[PDB]
Amino acid sequence: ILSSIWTEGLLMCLIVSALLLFILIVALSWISNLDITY
Amino acid sequence: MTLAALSLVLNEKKINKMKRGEIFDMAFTGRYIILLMGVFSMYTGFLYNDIFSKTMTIFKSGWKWPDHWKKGESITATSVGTYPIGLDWAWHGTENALLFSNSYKMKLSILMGFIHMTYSYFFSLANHLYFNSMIDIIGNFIPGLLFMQGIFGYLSVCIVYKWAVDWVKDGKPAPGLLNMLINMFLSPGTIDDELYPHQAKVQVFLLLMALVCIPWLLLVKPLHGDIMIHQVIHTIEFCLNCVSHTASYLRLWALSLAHAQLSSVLWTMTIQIAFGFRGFVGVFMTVALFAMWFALTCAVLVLMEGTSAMLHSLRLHWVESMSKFFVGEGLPYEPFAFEYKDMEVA
Amino acid sequence: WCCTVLSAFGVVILSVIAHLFNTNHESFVGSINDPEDGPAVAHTVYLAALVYLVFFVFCGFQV
Amino acid sequence: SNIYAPLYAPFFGFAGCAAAMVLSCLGAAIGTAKSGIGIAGIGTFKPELIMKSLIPVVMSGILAIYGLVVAVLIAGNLSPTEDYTLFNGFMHLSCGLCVGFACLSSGYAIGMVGDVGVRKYMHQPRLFVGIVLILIFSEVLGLYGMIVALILNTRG
Amino acid sequence: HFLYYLVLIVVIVYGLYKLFTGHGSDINFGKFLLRTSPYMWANLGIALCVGLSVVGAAWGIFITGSSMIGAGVRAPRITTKNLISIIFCEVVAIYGLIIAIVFSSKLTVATAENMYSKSNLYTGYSLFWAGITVGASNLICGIAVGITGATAAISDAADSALFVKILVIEIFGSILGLLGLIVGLLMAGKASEFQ
Amino acid sequence: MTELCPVYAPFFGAIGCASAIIFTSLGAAYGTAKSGVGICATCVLRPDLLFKNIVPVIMAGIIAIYGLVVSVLVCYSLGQKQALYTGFIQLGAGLSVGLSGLAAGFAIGIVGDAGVRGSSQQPRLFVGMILILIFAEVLGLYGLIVALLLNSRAT
Amino acid sequence: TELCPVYAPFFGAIGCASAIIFTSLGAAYGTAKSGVGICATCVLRPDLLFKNIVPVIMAGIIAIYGLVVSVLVCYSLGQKQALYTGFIQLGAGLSVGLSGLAAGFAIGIVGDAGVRGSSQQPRLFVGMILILIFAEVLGLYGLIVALLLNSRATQDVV
Amino acid sequence: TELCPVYAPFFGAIGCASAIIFTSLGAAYGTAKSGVGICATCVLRPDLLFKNIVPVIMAGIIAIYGLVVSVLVCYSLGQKQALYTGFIQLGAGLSVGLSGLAAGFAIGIVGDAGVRGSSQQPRLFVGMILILIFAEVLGLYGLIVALLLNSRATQDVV
Amino acid sequence: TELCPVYAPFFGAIGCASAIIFTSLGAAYGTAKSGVGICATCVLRPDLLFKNIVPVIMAGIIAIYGLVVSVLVCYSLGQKQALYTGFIQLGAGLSVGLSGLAAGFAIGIVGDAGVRGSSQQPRLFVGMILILIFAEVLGLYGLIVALLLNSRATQD
Amino acid sequence: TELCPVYAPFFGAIGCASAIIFTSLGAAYGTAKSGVGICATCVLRPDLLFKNIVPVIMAGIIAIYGLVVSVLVCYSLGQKQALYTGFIQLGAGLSVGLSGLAAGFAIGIVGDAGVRGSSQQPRLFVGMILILIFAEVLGLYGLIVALLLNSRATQDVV
Amino acid sequence: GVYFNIDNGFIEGVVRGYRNGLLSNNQYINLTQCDTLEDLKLQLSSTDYGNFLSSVSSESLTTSLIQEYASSKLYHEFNYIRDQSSGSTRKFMDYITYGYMIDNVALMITGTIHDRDKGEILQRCHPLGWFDTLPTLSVATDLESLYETVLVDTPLAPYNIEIIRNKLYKAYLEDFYNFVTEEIPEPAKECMQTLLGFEADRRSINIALNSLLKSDLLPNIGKLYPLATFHLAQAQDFEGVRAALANVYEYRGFLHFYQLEMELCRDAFTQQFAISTVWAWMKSKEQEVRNITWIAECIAQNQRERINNYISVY
Repeated sequence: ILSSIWTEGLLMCLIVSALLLFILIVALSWISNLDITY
Repeated sequence: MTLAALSLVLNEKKINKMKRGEIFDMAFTGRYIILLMGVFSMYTGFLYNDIFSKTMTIFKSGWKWPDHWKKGESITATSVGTYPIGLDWAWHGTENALLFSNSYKMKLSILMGFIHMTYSYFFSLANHLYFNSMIDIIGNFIPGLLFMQGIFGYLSVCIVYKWAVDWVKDGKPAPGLLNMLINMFLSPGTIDDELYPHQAKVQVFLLLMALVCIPWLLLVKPLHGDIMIHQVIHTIEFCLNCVSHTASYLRLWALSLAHAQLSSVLWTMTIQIAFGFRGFVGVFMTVALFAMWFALTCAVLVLMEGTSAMLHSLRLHWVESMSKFFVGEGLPYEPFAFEYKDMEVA
Repeated sequence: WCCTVLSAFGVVILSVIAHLFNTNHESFVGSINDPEDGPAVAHTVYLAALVYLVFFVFCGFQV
Repeated sequence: SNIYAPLYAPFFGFAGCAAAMVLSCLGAAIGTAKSGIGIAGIGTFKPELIMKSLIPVVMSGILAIYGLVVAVLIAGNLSPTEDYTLFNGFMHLSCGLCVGFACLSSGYAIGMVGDVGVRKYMHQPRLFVGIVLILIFSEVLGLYGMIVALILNTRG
Repeated sequence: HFLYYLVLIVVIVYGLYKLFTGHGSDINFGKFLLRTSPYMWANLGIALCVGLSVVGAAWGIFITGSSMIGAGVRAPRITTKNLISIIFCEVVAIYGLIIAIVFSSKLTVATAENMYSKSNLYTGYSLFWAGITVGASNLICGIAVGITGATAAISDAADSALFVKILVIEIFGSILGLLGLIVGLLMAGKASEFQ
Repeated sequence: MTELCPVYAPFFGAIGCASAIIFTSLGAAYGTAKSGVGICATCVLRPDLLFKNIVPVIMAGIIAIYGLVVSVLVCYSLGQKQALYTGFIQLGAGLSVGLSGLAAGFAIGIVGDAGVRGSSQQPRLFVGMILILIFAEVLGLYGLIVALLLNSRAT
Repeated sequence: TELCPVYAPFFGAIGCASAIIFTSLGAAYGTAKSGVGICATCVLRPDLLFKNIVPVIMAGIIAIYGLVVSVLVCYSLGQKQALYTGFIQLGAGLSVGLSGLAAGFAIGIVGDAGVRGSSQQPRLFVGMILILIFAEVLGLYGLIVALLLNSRATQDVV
Repeated sequence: TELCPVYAPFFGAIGCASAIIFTSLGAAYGTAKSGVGICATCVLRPDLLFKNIVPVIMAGIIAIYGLVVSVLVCYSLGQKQALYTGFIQLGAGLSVGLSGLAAGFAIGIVGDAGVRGSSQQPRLFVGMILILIFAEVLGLYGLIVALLLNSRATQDVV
Repeated sequence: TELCPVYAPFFGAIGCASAIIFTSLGAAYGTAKSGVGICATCVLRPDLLFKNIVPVIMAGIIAIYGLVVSVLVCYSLGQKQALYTGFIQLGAGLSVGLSGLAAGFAIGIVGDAGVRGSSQQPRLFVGMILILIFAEVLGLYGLIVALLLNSRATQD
Repeated sequence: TELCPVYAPFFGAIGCASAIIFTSLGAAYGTAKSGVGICATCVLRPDLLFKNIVPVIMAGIIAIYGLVVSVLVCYSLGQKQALYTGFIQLGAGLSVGLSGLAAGFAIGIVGDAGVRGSSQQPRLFVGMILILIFAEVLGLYGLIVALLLNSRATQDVV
Repeated sequence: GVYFNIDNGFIEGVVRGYRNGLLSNNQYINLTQCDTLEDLKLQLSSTDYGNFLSSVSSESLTTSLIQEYASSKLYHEFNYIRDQSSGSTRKFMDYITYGYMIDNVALMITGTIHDRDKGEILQRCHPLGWFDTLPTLSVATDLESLYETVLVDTPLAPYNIEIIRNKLYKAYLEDFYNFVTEEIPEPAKECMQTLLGFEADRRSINIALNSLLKSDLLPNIGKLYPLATFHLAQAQDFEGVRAALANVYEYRGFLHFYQLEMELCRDAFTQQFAISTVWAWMKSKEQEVRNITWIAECIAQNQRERINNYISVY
């Protein structure tokens, strides 16, 4: 047992949803650039 | 695309004078480069066993499914023959239809790219022998022919050799070409499982010949100043581009997978929904979702997908073929003539 | 013109689909997701074939 | 079996030859690209000085070969079928950090020297031996990281 | 920017909370790397191989393509003579494609037992870091070839004085990508399929 | 459920289906928005090039179609009790057409905006524009090839 | 065990790696700033072969302060070592790397902005290297601590 | 044990290293910041040398403030030391470190400005050094509390 | 035990160190922003230098506000102290440090304006000095709740 | 017991410290910002020297708003506190502090503009301090809830 | 410089393609041998001007006509690049024009204070600096009135006739100095601090040279701000400014302003991921439209002695 709240399935679901949030937030930053500079 | 170009070819006299639009002179000056596309792509779609998204069931299959089965069980067909012209239609709807088509197309991409690279490369010998330059033959062609033929010809004759050896009645393990390639150069001996007898004593000989050629390619031309630099930027341009071009004929596989598979979903999302035993709702449904199929199919597949494919067949010629024999530039012919110039240019 | 050529393709493409359901072809009604009773889904695109033949001969009078 | 060789130990060995390769080719790229910016603002049109203005990019490609030798030498100790301890997994992680950040330092330093310096030992050929002697000290930061790598490879 | 210094306080407080209360061995990255599925690491290394390769390949393409389209407004012959700068930006994506095809062949279903064994964890870590090695080395070589092929576009405005020297450093960025390719082919060289 | 098929295993699949279309549609949006601002600034004074210069937004839309195919293909392989093996190949197909189709949609946006502003000052750039544009397009198709190849190993 | 765990060479490996990463980040900062500064306005009077290389060779003395401690903590590393050994050679890697990071930070700023004024008068060489070795003794202060922490990673360790 | 655990030398090692690292970063911002100002002056610097090096020699003293305590903490650093010892010698290194960092932030920004007016008026030196003493006793207040934490780090430990 | 754990002097140690460091971070910014305005204005009036150390002196006396509590929290740390008297010892240190740091910033920002202004009117010196005193009793407000809080510490 | 744990004082200690720290930070912004404009005001009209003292002393009552709360929170601190009186102790003073932080932001940002234009009109003796008396009771609103919390802190604990 | 080509890739590629249209030192030697304006037109069409006089006649080809067709061909290229820029570059190209409209409000006041026509004076006005209120300049001749009335809505609003000119221009150049160090990245930081400083230099030297207090009307952003501003403030004669200008090593012997500008401009193109290129092209092409005009004045009336005073570093 890794733990009982921070189990390894919650962690592997929360890392592939933090990586996809990282490449979401940077892609929204790139799209936001158009609004900020045009 | 034959009917798109055939119409132009059939009455070219009355299109020879017309309004001549911007995307209509481009579509008319290449009316034979569109007709010969759609005829070669009709022969290719007959070898791919490909009408719009489905297969032609016109020869007897070489895959015989077994006698009895239950509804909802996995079924493995047995080969009773070979299909005469093209892919079997027994590969349609199967779960591993991509594990055969991808391997076949990706080895077809290698074989048809190596043959186009060596037919184009032979032009160099066709015009180092016409210009009476025997120095360039022994300094550039033959050191590059040995290296190209060994590194990638040796790969190309082993697709055909693995395709010509039955690895299931001989009891031998079927090798891996990709694995075999990456241990010709990294630990040149030590085959995982062999392909033909007396392999390692020629599989390291090919490497030795190629390695001997890399000094030869560069040293021979200056030794027979400026040509030393011009050759030393030509050998390292020749060596790391042959490992780039052969990997860049995989676009043919990639765009053919992204056309066949994409169309196979464009059929499913419009036409195959509209089937059912319905009287009044269906005869409107399969008419509206047919005009949502044919219009969409022409728009996506024939125009956008088609333009994408004709710009890689333009790219294979501009960089993977004319690198090898199309040396230099020349001033164009462009003679002093009279043309009926427009008044619009003002 | 757009509906003439669209119905000229429509009649040819739809009818040969109706013949590839009426004959119970292996590539159309050979799955488990198949439209069952092929000669009953066939009359849906026999009537859909000839309603494009209606649009074809109706728009073939303005040519 | 071993307490000292747990099954997650190749994570830090492949993290080592990753950090030894990606970081080294990051520094190599900075040095080659940044000094090639400085080469692209020059005009020579003569032989024997083309082969003189290419010193920072053939000095930056050695930083990628410094990362190449370390990454190919700590991926030859990695195999799924023998004893691989946690100790040399930590040493190979530190070899990757040493070579990776030292070749990243050498690439940043020869890119920041070679972008203006190539424009100084060209069309002023009297301080060539000073700019190259700057680039020798600027290169050997990665050769320091390669020496401490090759000690840590034969130590673990 | 403030959230970086707020999740660093939490990591310090939760570290010293586990450490001071004798339970600092609960934050164990080893048991994390050993209870986690190897198909995660192997396919977040394949998909991030072709992912970061394409991200660097496209990063090179819009640098030197938007340079030589701007440079081709006056000299239009550059876009059919300096298209070799956008070849090597795109062979970066080819090198992340070849790794994907090779890596995929090592990606088979494993049994219930023999799932978290030595070789499966090995090839999970191996395809993870090798797909990061060839994905991020091709990301950097695509950016490098883009920013040095964009200086090939505004220097082919000048006729012939520099392109023979610029090409040498154009292909020096290709060699780095190739050397990154033959490292990921040796990181996962001894990695087996999932058994 | 069991050890092979837990309950969080279709999270990867569901996230992958969502990722395949949200990341391609973000890249196809950035491609459409920069090409559409290059078109609607170009054809203010040169309105007869309105059908040549629109090929960056058609080509950026093909990235969206590629993303759509991956989402449909892996939603056909979703399920409540699916193995965790097929969960991560649906997430690999998700973020391999995802983060590749957004970078390819970005590069169609910058190259297409530079092209449609460049192929109007000189029309000889229109052949040079699309051959760069195809390269920035098939990087999304290379992402799509990985996804199809990786979805071919589900069950 | 308890005194000598299995993860005990993590802190030792981190310390050894840390000295090179920080020391060479600072030696590259010293070399990168000094070289640009030395050649900005000194294109005239071509008799300056060995004019100002003394900040560059002294950021190489910084980087060999990282190499000496890195080889010497690489000798102390071992598969069965204590946490105390790993802790005080993490502190002996951090002190050299961070201190010589600051040392090359100081060398870079001084070199970059102080070589422009030299071009008008060569009497800056007397007072430059006097205030430029105070920045280098910041690294030798870092090595003294590391080399004295390293002299206790074996004295009564069990 | 429970008063002297195995992670107890981690605080001491970081603490001992921190004094050198933090003090050097202040002495490098004192040296680099003051150094650029001295180098920039050239028409009066060789006439009025040994009076513009008093910022960089006062800043340098801060580094030896962190050295005289980092050697003094490294003598009491041991394997089976109490956790109280590691706590108040991480507190010793953090006090002398971040107050020497404050006293290097002061001398760096105070000293460069003083040179500028020293070139315009030679009667600014006595007004510069008086401020630059209050900016250096600020580092000594961290020293006379670091050595006082260190005077009772092994008083009645168990 | 429970009321007096082993990790209790971490709190006191942090408090003793934070008080000296935070307060002299504020006394640094107080002598920084004032002394950068002092030596830039004495080139016009060299006789009035001794009435411009009064921003610096106040900052130097908040640095002994931080020392006179950090020498007095050090007097009662102990191997075995209660967790209450570790909690308020960071309480006292934080109270004198972060308040004192703010006090330093107030003196520095207000002081810089006053020294520069002082070259125009000698009557402005009595006004500027008075505002500064108000911004330094904020440091002594931090010292009252540093000393009073500290005094209770060792009652149980 | 669980109602009166051992980590209950820390919340209370933070409350006592927070009231002094947050309010002082607000007051320091209310003093530095308000008196930064003295040079402009007195280079033209030195008669308005006794008007800048008003936003300074209005922030001085802001500072003893937190000094009263922090010396009334300190009288209710204890080793064996309940956990409930820890949370009110944190709440009392968290509010006086962060609302005196807003009241010192408001005073120091309207006393700047009230004195930047006061030299052009001698009839702003009431209108400036009428804005100040609304911006200064924003901290009194924090105090009269910090004393209602502190009245409830030890009222019926067990 | 990996983020520059996103918004400024087509921009820099076309500006770097305009500096190859800067006709070189061999392109003036064959252009100084014409002796008629028709012949000059004939061989100016071979350059990257590219037959811009294809609409004017040859009998009536004035000297000014070439000065304003070559400058119109400059200015349509400038606001072709300007309306294709992002928020960090559209502002920078607006700040280029802000120093032009200061020279336009300096000329509209000194043209409308005297008895002159609005239309005739307006023709001479530079058209990159042109706001919609600028054709008025006639509500009042008072300096105070202009700010509230007409300059309040302009972007000159945060900034006797030459006195308010240098009062606008110093505050402008200070605001333009701390903009290019705030939002513009590293390869154009060192450019837009040194090139801009030079502009502060050869304006501050022209303060004391035109004045023969002065400390508030002089811009302080360059190398003469800390030291030479006090020495140049109390200079009443030409020898006082000649002794004050000897302290700088880059300005000694000059008291040759545009030659030092063009030599400082040819090194500005040596960077190739910077936005200082568009200022180097603007000041280079504005140089070579007064080089062509200086040649065409020596061709319109026969002045063969003083032709070779054109200055081209590119």
